[PDB]
Amino acid sequence: MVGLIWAQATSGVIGRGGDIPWRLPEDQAHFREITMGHTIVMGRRTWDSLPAKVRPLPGRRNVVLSRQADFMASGAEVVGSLEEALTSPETWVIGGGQVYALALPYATRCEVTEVDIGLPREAGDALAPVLDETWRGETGEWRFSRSGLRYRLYSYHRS
Ligand SMILES: NC(=O)C1=CN([C@@H]2O[C@H](COP(=O)(O)OP(=O)(O)OC[C@H]3O[C@@H](n4cnc5c(N)ncnc54)[C@H](OP(=O)(O)O)[C@@H]3O)[C@@H](O)[C@H]2O)C=CC1
Ligand SMILES: Nc1nc(=O)c2c(CCc3ccc(C(=O)N[C@@H](CCC(=O)O)C(=O)O)cc3)c[nH]c2[nH]1
Ligand SMILES: [Co+2]
Repeated sequence: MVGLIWAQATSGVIGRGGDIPWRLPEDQAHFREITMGHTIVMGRRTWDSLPAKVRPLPGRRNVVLSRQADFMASGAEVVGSLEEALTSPETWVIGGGQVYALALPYATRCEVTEVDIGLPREAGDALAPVLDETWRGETGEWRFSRSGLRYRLYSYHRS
C-alpha cells in the first residue's frame, strides 16, 4: 500500500519558499495519526523543512529521496530511487511536489486536507498532484481549525 498525504490551499499550492504558508494543528495531528508506525518517504527539500527536533519524525521509518549519493539525513535512510523505499506493508509519501508526482503511479490512497485559504499560484510554488478519473474521492464536512482557517478532509481511493 502506497498512500500520499498532503495539505493544500484551494488553488493547489502545497509549499512556498521552502515551507508552508499556514499551520493547522488539527491537520498535523491527522498527519501524525495516519503515518504513525509506517514508512514515510519524502523529498530532500521536505526533509530540509523539518525542524531539528522532529527530525526524524518519531515512530516512523523516515526515508529521504535524493540524487546526492553522499547526502546525510541523521535518523533517516537516504535512497536514490523511490522503488527502494517501498518495502513495508504501508508506505506514506509525504511530499513534496516533485515526489508526489513521482509516486502517484504507485499510489492507491490520497489523504488530502483542503485548507480554505485563497492563495494564488506563484512561480516556484510546490503544487499538489492532479488526480485523474481513476480516483474515487469521498469528502468530509468543513471544519474550523483553531488557527482560524476552515479545512476539510478528502479520502481518495483507487484499485
Ligand atoms: N503542504 C504539504 O502537504 C506539503 C508541503 N511541502 C512543501 O513542499 C516544498 C518541497 O516540495 P518540492 O520543492 O517539490 O521538493 P521535494 O520535497 O519534492 O524534494 C525535491 C528533491 O527530492 C529529490 N528528488 C526528486 N526527484 C527524484 C528522483 N527521481 N530520484 C531521486 N531524488 C529525487 C531531489 O533531491 P536532491 O536535490 O537532494 O537530489 C530533489 O531536489 C516545501 O515548501 C515543503 O514545505 C512538502 C511536503 C508536503
Ligand atoms: N495533511 C498533511 N499536512 C502536512 O503538513 C504535511 C506535510 C509537511 C511535512 C510535515 C508534516 C508533519 C510535521 C509534524 O510536525 N508532525 C508531527 C505532529 C506534531 C503535532 O501534532 O504538532 C508528527 O509527529 O507527525 C512536520 C512536517 C507532508 N505531508 C503532509 N500532509
Ligand atoms: Co496506520
